[PDB]
This record gives sequence, C-alpha cells and structure tokens, in this order.
Amino acid sequence: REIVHIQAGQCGNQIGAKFWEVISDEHGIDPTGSYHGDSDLQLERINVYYNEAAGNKYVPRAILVDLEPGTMDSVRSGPFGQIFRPDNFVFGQSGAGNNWAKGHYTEGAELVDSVLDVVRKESESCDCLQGFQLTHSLGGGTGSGMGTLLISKIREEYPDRIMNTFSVVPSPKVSDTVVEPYNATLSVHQLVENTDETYCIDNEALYDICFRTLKLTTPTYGDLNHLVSATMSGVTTCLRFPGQLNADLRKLAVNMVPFPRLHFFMPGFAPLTSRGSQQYRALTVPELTQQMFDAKNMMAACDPRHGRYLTVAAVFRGRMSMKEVDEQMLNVQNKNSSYFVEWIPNNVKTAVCDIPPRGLKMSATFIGNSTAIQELFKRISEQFTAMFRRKAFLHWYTGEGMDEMEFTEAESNMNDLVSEYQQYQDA
Amino acid sequence: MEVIELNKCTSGQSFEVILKPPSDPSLEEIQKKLEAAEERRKYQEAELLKHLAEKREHEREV
Amino acid sequence: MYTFVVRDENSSVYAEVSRLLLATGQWKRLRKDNPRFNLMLGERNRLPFGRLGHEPGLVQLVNYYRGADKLCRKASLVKLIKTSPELSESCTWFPESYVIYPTDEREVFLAAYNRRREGREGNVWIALISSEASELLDFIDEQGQVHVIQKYLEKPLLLEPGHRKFDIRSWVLVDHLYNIYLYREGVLRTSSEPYNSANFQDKTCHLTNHCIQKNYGRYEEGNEMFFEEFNQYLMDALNTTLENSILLQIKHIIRSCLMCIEPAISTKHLHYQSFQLFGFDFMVDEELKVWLIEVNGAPACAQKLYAELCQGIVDVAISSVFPLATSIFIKLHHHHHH
Amino acid sequence: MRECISIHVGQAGVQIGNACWELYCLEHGIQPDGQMPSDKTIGGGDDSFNTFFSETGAGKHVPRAVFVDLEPTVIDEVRTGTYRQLFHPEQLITGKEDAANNYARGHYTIGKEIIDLVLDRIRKLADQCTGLQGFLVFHSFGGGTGSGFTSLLMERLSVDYGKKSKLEFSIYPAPQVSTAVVEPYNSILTTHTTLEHSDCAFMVDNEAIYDICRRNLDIERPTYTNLNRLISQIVSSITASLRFDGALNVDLTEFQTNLVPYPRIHFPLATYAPVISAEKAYHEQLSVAEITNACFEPANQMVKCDPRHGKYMACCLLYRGDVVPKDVNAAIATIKTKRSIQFVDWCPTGFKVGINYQPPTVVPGGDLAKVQRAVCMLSNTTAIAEAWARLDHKFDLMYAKRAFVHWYVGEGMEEGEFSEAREDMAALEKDYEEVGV
Ligand SMILES: Nc1nc2c(ncn2[C@@H]2O[C@H](COP(=O)(O)OP(=O)(O)OP(=O)(O)O)[C@@H](O)[C@H]2O)c(=O)[nH]1
Ligand SMILES: Nc1ncnc2c1ncn2[C@@H]1O[C@H](COP(=O)(O)OP(=O)(O)CP(=O)(O)O)[C@@H](O)[C@H]1O
Ligand SMILES: c1cc(CNc2cc3c(cn2)[nH]c2ccccc23)cc(Oc2ccc3c(c2)OCO3)c1
Ligand SMILES: Nc1nc2c(ncn2[C@@H]2O[C@H](COP(=O)(O)OP(=O)(O)O)[C@@H](O)[C@H]2O)c(=O)[nH]1
Ligand SMILES: [Ca+2]
Ligand SMILES: [Mg+2]
Ligand SMILES: [Mg+2]
Repeated sequence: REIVHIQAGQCGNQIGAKFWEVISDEHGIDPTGSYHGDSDLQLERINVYYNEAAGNKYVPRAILVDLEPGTMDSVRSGPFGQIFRPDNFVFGQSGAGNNWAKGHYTEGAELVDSVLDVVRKESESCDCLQGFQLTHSLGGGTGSGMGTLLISKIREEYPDRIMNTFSVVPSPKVSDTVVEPYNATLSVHQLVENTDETYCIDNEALYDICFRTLKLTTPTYGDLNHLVSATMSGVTTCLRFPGQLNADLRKLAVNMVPFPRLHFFMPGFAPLTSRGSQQYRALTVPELTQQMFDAKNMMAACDPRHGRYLTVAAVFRGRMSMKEVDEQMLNVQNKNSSYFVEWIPNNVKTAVCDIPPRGLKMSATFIGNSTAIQELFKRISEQFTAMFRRKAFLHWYTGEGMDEMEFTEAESNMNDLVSEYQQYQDA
Repeated sequence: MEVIELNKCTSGQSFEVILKPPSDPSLEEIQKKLEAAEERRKYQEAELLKHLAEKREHEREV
Repeated sequence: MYTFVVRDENSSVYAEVSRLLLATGQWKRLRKDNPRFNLMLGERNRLPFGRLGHEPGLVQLVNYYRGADKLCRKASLVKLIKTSPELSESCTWFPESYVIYPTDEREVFLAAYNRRREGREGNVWIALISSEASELLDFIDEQGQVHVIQKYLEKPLLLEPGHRKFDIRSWVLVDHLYNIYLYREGVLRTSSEPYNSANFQDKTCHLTNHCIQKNYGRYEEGNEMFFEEFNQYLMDALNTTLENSILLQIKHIIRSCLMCIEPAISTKHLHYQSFQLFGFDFMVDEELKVWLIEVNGAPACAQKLYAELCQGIVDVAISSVFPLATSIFIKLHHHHHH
Repeated sequence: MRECISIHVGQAGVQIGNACWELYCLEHGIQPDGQMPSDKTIGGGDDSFNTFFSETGAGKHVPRAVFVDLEPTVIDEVRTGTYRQLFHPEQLITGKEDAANNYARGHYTIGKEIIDLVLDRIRKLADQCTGLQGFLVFHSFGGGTGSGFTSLLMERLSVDYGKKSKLEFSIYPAPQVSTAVVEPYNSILTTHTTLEHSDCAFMVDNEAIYDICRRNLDIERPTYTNLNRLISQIVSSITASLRFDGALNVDLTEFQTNLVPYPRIHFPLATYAPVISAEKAYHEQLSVAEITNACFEPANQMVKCDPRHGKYMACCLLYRGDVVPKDVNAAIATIKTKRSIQFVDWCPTGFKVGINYQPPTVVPGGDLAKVQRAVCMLSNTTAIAEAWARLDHKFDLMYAKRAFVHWYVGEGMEEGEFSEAREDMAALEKDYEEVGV
C-alpha cells in the first residue's frame, strides 16, 4: 500500500527533506539509496514510501515542488539530496512573493499540470496506492496557495484517495511577512474541504519548545524542523514497520475523524530533545505518558484543557511493557475524563513499535483531535480581521485577480469552523 | 433425576436428564438495495466533481 | 483519586455519602453518564447492572445488590419465605401471609381463615385492617394491582406511659464480601395515640408511620425513641434488656433473610461489586416476640444518625474497596456445627 | 452423512478459522500435507470426519472451507503457513483494499464487486456435497468486512440455499484489543441484517477471552494468537458432535432444535472449563463435579453476564475425556441445590449431555495444559442480552451526535438504516425481557 509524498515551497521542502533524512536512516537507506541495515523489519513495509530501482536501490516516492529554485537547489546539495528521483524536482523561477494568489491562481496555475504529470507517473507505478501526503506552510505563497491548488486537483483526479498534510500554521513570533494571516485563512478553507488529516504545526509552539525546554536562546528554522521531523516519523511509524495491527490510511482516518470538517490534529512528542544534546536517561512509561499529554509538549499552541478530546492516538516506540502502557494510558483518561467527550466511547487508542528512533531508547508520539484547536483558528481570524477591516495589503492580491468577496468568504468559512468546534465542546 | 435417551458408542455416550417438566428477501430486492446505494454514491461523487468544476471556472476567471 | 457518579437525587443517605466522599480530597464526582467511575450511587428503577464491570482498568462498585428486590417487595418477600426451605412456610417470625391478585392463593387464604373465624380464635388481618374476609377481597380488586394479605397482630407490646404501639427500624449494611453489618443504633417509630383494640378503622394508633403521624411529639421528640431509652424502659418495666428480649431475634431474622438470598445476589466472583444498605422493620408483641414486617431496600435514616451511619458506609463499604492515603457495626456471623 | 461448509470472513474469521482447522487436523490425525494415515477409506468415504473434510484420489483430506477477506495480507499468511498444502487456491479469496472498519464499505461498495465470485467458489464446494446441511460462518462484529460483507453473504445464502442451515461464530468487540471506535455501529448494523438469516449464533466477547487468558493462563497482555487458540478449543467442543460418532447435536438442524426454541433469540452462551496454564508446574486434576460447577461461574463464560438474573430456555453440556453419566448427574444434582438455575415456565428444567471420551487436544507449544476432562456448556439464557444492552448504549451515545455517520453515508448508505437497525435491537432487547422477567 504505497503513499505518494509531495512537498511544496520553502517551508514544505525543508521539513520534507528532514522527513526523508530521518526515515531513510530508520530504514537503513544511505544518501545513495543503498540499504545497509541489520534487520529485515526495516524493509518489510519499505514499499510504503520508497520505490525499488535497478541495483537494489530505494528511491523515495516523493515529488518536490517550488515556484523558485533556491530551496530545491539547496536540497540536492543537501545531506540526503542525491536519493531523490531527479525527474521529481518540479520548479518555476518567478517565485510566489509570499502571495497566496500567485501560488493558487497565476504563477502556480502555470506550473501545476507539470506537477500532476509526475504525481500520475508515480501513482501508476503503485500496486495499490492508499493516499497522498503533503508538507507545506500556510503563511507563504507556494506551499500555501499552490499546495492547496495541487490538493484540489489531486482530489479531482483521485477523488477516493486519502489526503493527509503537515501544515505549518503561521505566527507573529516566528514570521516572515505580515500577510501570513491572509494566506493562512485562504489555505485553511481548502484544507477543511480536501484533506482527511491535517497535522497543525504552530511555529511559535516549536519556538517556545526550543527556547523554554531545550534551552536554545536563538532557535533557527533548523531547530524547529528537528521537532517536526520527530513527529512526522512518529505518526508514520505504524505504517512503516510491521506491528500490532496494520491499518491503511482510510481505516486510520475513519476511527479518528467523527465529523468530516474537524480533522485538524494536535501533534506532540516525548521526550522533547534538541539536536546534538545527548539524552542519557531513558524515560519510564509514566514519564512518557505525562509528557505526551502535557500542554508544553504540544506543537499546536493550544491548551488541551480549554477544549475536549474527540479522539486520541498515541504511538510508543522502543522496548517497554505494553501492560505498563495500557495501565498508564488508562490512568490518564480515568484521571482527566472531563477533557474527553463522553459520547465517543473508548476514544483513546494506542500502538507500540519495538523499533525506537535514532538517539532515544524510548519515545511516544501524540495525535490529538481536540476542540481546543479552535484557539489556533481564532488567532488567525483575529490577525486576519485586524488588517482586513482596513483592506490593508490587499493590493498584493487584487493585482492577481482576486476580489474582496473571496476574502470575506474565506473569513466567514473559518468563523464557521470555529463555531463548529464550539458546538462539540459543550455537548 | 430421570435419565433418558441414553445412547452409547465406542467414542462416547449422550443422554438427557430432566429435573422437572414445564408449567427472506429475493435476489431482486437485494440487487435493488445495492444498486440504489451505488447510485447514491455516484450522485455524491458527481456533486463533488461538479463543485470542483465550478472552482475551476473561478480559477479561469481570476 | 477515585471517581464516582450520582444517579439518585432523592436519596437522603447517599446525598450525605456524596458529601463525605468529596470532603476527603481523594474522591471526585463525574457526571451521571460518565462511564469511567470507580463507584456508582445508582437509581432505584432499572439500574443498568449489565453495563458495570466492563471498563478496562476500573474497579467498579455500585451501592445496590442486583436481585435484592425479591426481599424488598411485599409480594416477592411473601413468596421468598414460603418458597425457600431455609425460611419455609412454617417460618416462626414472619406473620401468616398470602399473595392475592385482583381479578394466586386466595382459596388458600379462605380455608386458613375459616377455622380462625369458625375455630374460636383471635382474628384480624391487614393488606386496610378488617376482620371479615370480604371487606378486604373487595378492597384489593378495587385498587388495582396485587396486594399482600397478612395476619394482623392483635396483641402488640404497648409502651407505657401511653398504652401505645411501635415498630422497630434497623439499618443493615452488606459489603462486597457479603459481611452483614447491623448498625448498633436503631429507632422505634412509635405511635402517640393509645392502641384501640376494637375500632381498627381509625388507623392512627394502628399505623406507626412517621409521616402518617404528622399527638405528635408528646412523649418523645419526633415519635422516635432511640435504643438507650427503650433499653431503660425495658429494664425498669419488664426487668429485661433490649439485647436479650428483642435484639437477638432481630439479628437472627436479619441473618436468615440475607443468607437465604446470598447465592442469588452475591458478587464475590463477579466482574463488578455491590454493597447495599437495608432498613429492616420489626414489630414486638406483648410476649416479647419479634416479627419481621418489611425490608426497605432504599431506606432513609434518622436525623441524629445520618452523620454516623453515612460515615460508617464510607468506612466499611467504599474505603474497604478504595482505600485512602470501636466500630459502629455489629458483624452478624454464626456457624453452629450440626 | 451430510457435509458442512465453513466460511471465514475478515481478519478475525480467517485467523480463527486457521486456529480451528489446525486443531481439527490434530484431533483427526490429519497431517499438514493433508494425509490421514488412519483413514482407510482412500479417496472417499462417509465417515463423520468427512462432514468437514473432503478427500482426493491421492488421499488428501481438504477442509470444506472458504476464506474470504477484502485485503490479501491475512489470507496470504494462510497461503504460506504450516497448512498451506491443506487448502487449494480456489478456497482463498482476497480483495485489494479492505472495508476500513466501515460496514457500508464492506456491504455495499466493496462487497458488490466480490459477492458473485465468493458465491461461485462456495457453489464449487457445495457441488462436491452429496447432501449439504448448511454453513458455519466465522467473523467479527467490529470489522468492516466481518460485519458488512458477512451480512451480504448471509442474505444471498438464504436465497441460493433456502433450505440450508446457517450458524455463526461472532467476535463481539472489546476496547482492550481493538484500535477501532466505530465497532458499535458495525455490530448493530450486521446483527439487524443477519438476524433473520441465522439459525444459531455463538457470540464470543474478546473481553472475556482476554481476561480468561490473563487470569487462568498467566499471560500479561494476550495477543490474537493467545485468544484464537482458546477460541478454537471452544469452537471444536461445539462442532465435535458434527465430526465424531455420537447421538447429540449430530446435524446443524439439531443445534437450533436443542438450543433455540425462539428463532430471534438464537444466541446461546458458551461456558468452558477447565483452562489451565501449560506452564503451571503442579496441577491437581479437576473432577466432573468441579468442572461442571465451573460452568456456572461468570468468569468462565464467553460473554461476561449474570445468568442468575435471567431465565434458561435450553442447556447442553458437552464433555471431552474421562466422564461417565453417573458422575455428571451427581454433579448436576449438587449444583441444582446450591445455585440459581431458573428456566422459562414452558421449557423443561433439564440438560442434554454429550460425552466424547477423547480428552481435549491441545496445540503443541500452546498455552493450554492437557487435562483429563473438560466441558463446554451451551446455555440459552436471557442474561446474554446484557451484551446487547452494552452495545446499544454505546451506539446511542455516538449516534445522538451523528459521530462518524458521514463515513457510512459516503459509501451509499442511508441514515435511516442506522435507525432501522437500532430499533430492531430495541425490539430484540424487549423480546429478551418478556421471556426473562
Ligand atoms: N479474537 C480475535 N479477534 C480479532 C482478531 N482479529 C481481529 N479481531 C477483532 O476484530 C475487530 C476488528 O475487525 P476486523 O476483523 O479486524 O476487520 P475485518 O474483519 O478484516 O474487516 P475490515 O475492516 O475490512 O478489515 C476488533 O475488535 C478485533 O478485536 C483475531 O485474530 N482474534
Ligand atoms: N401483621 C401485622 N400486624 C400488625 N400490624 C401490622 C402488620 N403488618 C403491618 N402492620 C403495621 O403497619 C404499619 C406500616 O406497615 P408497612 O411497613 O407495610 O408500611 P410501610 O411500607 O410504608 C413502612 P416504611 O415507610 O418504612 O416503608 C406498621 O407500623 C405496622 O405496625
Ligand atoms: C500518513 C500517516 C499518518 C498517521 N495517521 C494516523 C495514525 C493513527 C490514527 C489516525 N491517523 N489512529 C491511530 C491509532 C494508533 C496509532 C496511529 C494512529 C499521518 C500522515 O501525515 C503526514 C503528512 C505529511 C507528512 C508526513 C505525514 O510525514 C512526512 O510528511 C501520513
Ligand atoms: N518550521 C518552518 N517554518 C518555515 C520555514 N520557512 C518558512 N516558514 C514559515 O512559513 C511562512 C512562509 O511561507 P513560505 O515557506 O515562504 O511559503 P512558500 O512561498 O511556499 O515557500 C512563515 O510564516 C514561516 O513561519 C522553515 O524552514 N521551517
Ligand atoms: Ca473417510
Ligand atoms: Mg518566506
Ligand atoms: Mg481486515
């Protein structure tokens, strides 16, 4: 059951390359695409993400997209650049100017059909494709505007395939330009319709984590992306390694998403670790469980205690007692059952994988479908309205053909989404 | 108390003990249920592909 | 941190138990339909016993014994005695009673009554208290559902000063191990009007109910005499004690009743656990013989005692199962060898 | 002699079927290559074991089994397992992508594309049958295939085989070994649609098997392998009368006669004893009285419930090993005095007893100790309705919010089927209570 991976834009390609770097190591694939591991467990599901080529060489089923060449040139000269199939580098030259309109309507439109040719070519070589995944930001123009155009066109050509995303939500604390609330609001509308799972990475939670917990005084985007790739590896562990039970993306989505529009998840990771800084003391199951449920370990800057969990998935990695896991997981729910909806019975599920990640004997990944995520969308809406009530910076968009009405529309849909979350918070 | 119908063979035996006495739809309708749900599917798929077509028009217009 | 839910709001006793539990700092209340409770204080109707003991990692305890209604319903209690050999139609401490259905053992009650009228013996019955069988057989058909007929005790022990009537109420706690605990403090729900042996139709001296008595308050505060006084009155007037003359029989009746249905209701090996508080109602005749009248499965306590009993329930029924970070009960056990 | 065809649907059904057919081979002395030395009816016969096995001219004994999954990976493990030679490819039917725990997907969307092929491979086995009794159908309530496709298969089998009996073994969902959350929906939908096509259904609650494995086999956190070997022991106890010489429950028809007076109420409760850890060093072997009395302990039941608070309509005791009628009746008489065993007023208070002298076979390398005598009790008690009550309440909680419904509607299913099935269950719950109080 193959997955096709797509990464779009500055942020999308930088976190995306880290993903392939991290899991390529987990599967014993070197920067040449050659396997040099010890176990057979790390090749049993390798077809999920890698195509097998001549010479017993493994090639990521990855398509790399940008409207400017700078970041993708840096990928090929990068730590694992050689592994990617060179025909899958699809890029323009003009850039998107941190402008959703350019990525979605004018510059991206020019380029999108070329991208879809590669998607189709990678799909037709799939025995049974089980879905697509995208990495991208919502604050820029390529990943935000063109990424959501791709998603719309993928759903047109593959309407029954699962589509999941890691979407970096913008924040003023870690910010490139002032129009990010505009691009994020326009993108969220598209995600609400055309994705099955969206893992919301709020770039300020990554910042607070890097500063307040890893004691990094001036974190870079690189430090921020180490946390993201840890989560990306964690949430895909049970598809990449033989384990307790195997569910395809559809079955996983069915049991996590009770309502089609409420598919924006809160990811988290324990233990939280910085690059290089070596961790020597392994965590106990109680420590992993407290930390992965703690607000400080969440990567969407939302207090889980301000909402209620609709569903929760937790993925523990390493050698540990699944009995101790069961008891500790059941202890968290039974101790804070007022933050779980009583009308979805047994809505906290768990999986264990014996293969730990690089550098940790033991880790846990948290996937929370909480109504508290509305706080993230309330933040974007406030920032959106603060400029939009004065029509500020809109000339960048009206000059690409957009009307004020599309912004009003985008604003209203996200205020609906916020109110939808509030309905189930009080039920 | 009362042991009846005792029956014995080389493999085993069986009996009964009483402690006290007392005091489809057709292949037609099936085919139709299924096809009335397959049409329900393509109506929903068509509305999506239509909704995606209105979007495409808006992209051309912008 | 143990957790619990409340599903009976009319419950005076467990309203206080809820207060005790919250004021320990180690119990927390969830809401009625939150199924992640350690403890349930359930409704009296259609309590969903089938949904308990299926929550992984939660020891679950409910304050009711499934099946205990066969003891706490007059029609079923009559049945249980004359049907269980361990109680046996010849039972010495339960009044002669029959089950009569409105238009069954009405024929059987005609015959057992006829040589109680045409046998030259004392003769009164209760459901209405009359002395003629038709005065009653016309009333049960006239009111609706099944009623119990029962021989009426025409010679009740009478409390002087007053030549009055009374009934005794004892509270019994059965824990999850089926230990039978008798609360040491009972009460007499006494009449204040002298018993009138002739005219049964005025039922203010025949019926001792605390409500139906509301000469209220003349002799005792609340038509409620506690055990210290009733013991004293027995000593002064009859030379005996409460323990010897009455209580021994009370403990015998309590134990016989609860041991009879133990196999049917015990939760020893079950996936959930039960305790329950019962109120037994007794009735002493002039020869100091104790009679069992009814078993109330959802009893209310008396005002001086709520503090003590509701604490006792918490100590031996709940904290025994959910321990936290001299006794007021008498344990009823007996194994005579034969 | 009359043949029985076994249908294993979905992950749970397939893996339980493997557990059962492996145990069957050990019990009948059939080797993994299908050779049965002791059978001198080379290439044929009408012995009792031929009910479940057919024979080839080369003396191969082949299960009358069809495995069907909407996803290859579980049944591929059959095609490569120790008993790969036993079945032939025409019996192993797989799809491409599964029902994703979605009843509507297994019944309507994906089921439509495979139902005809399955009925064809079933009709290829029924053609080899001199006289067919019916089918034993193994599946889960929770899975999309186990719930959705099973009910579609059962509707059609009642059409293609109207005279022919149908029994299920059904896995009732338990949170402890399930990563799904929509199982209450699938359970009620499949029960409503299968109920009037099934003559007798043996439910097994994974919660009960799980706790039995923990308490009595000293297994910290059971796997499906631990659960399935225990389940197959019980299934084998139920089907032994169909595979061995005897006079009790000799055809599928007798199962409903003896166990199911009321057609709708066709869910007998199974209780099994003794379960003894093979790793237990010293074990005092248990008597006929002890194992029989253990049949009335809720902790030994396939579904945790309290039979003391319901009424029996039928009760069979099935013994394997060193048991004789005298000891059975002495044990029953003792148990009658001590325990609450109350029948409906229009059924006799009694037990049908079948004894097979061969003590239960255990898988070499399994978790079960060999025992001198074991028993499985099949009792039709209204107390099993507690399981319907738990499942229906969970269904009500989610459906009040329409949680997850959009998945089912999006495969072509109407919201009204949810309410139809739920009220059928509400009717069933009252049928049980009319009879039981
Ligand atoms: N006892 C037992 N139960 C199982 C086994 N495998 C799966 N289950 C149960 O089946 C339920 C989920 O349905 P599945 O049978 O796995 O799914 P399916 O039948 O393959 O149908 P799909 O959803 O299309 O995959 C869970 O509640 C599991 O407890 C097994 O091997 N043994
Ligand atoms: N056989 C009998 N002989 C004499 N008096 C009797 C009797 N049976 C009942 N009584 C009287 O009837 C009165 C109330 O009867 P009963 O106990 O049935 O009412 P009740 O059920 O409302 C009490 P509670 O309020 O505690 O539930 C008692 O005071 C008792 O003295
Ligand atoms: C594939 C699978 C997943 C995991 N989805 C999931 C898991 C579980 C679940 C429901 N859903 N319920 C569970 C119960 C127990 C255990 C696990 C689950 C997420 C994903 O998203 C992306 C998107 C872009 C990326 C990316 C991953 O990596 C690099 O770029 C892609
Ligand atoms: N985590 C992370 N976020 C980034 C990175 N680069 C840009 N961003 C975020 O994405 C937004 C800008 O979008 P951009 O990446 O330029 O979109 P593009 O035009 O598609 O490349 C800003 O709000 C940044 O916070 C990165 O390397 N890591
Ligand atoms: Ca033969
Ligand atoms: Mg930028
Ligand atoms: Mg499956």
